[PDB]
Amino acid sequence: LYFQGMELLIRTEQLLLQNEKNWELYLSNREEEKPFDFYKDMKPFVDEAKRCADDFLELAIPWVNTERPPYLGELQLRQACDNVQMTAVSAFNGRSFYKHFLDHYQSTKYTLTRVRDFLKRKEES
Repeated sequence: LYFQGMELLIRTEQLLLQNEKNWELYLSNREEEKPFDFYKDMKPFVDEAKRCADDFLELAIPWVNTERPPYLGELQLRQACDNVQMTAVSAFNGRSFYKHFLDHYQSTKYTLTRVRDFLKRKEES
């Protein structure tokens, strides 16, 4: 369970980082829209985001249903992951609606930071 929890923490950090990448790409395009190629630019970016989300869920779902961390369940985690995929696609369009993007970015950040912080506490105890 030590290794399971450590691996989950690492995958949580990786997914948080992806979420940040989405937001920074979006903001950059919002400042100055860059052209992109579906195969050279978008697909690889979206694929890496999907890898991050799937890797996280592989461990996070069994964890959430066995450890029953406070105020957190499966749907919340799946939605946090859905957001990362949506924002990865929308990030290539700087005209994506700002509040919707922000709300998706922040929701994921909130949920995953809660997971990270919980696991770091469990680690350091």
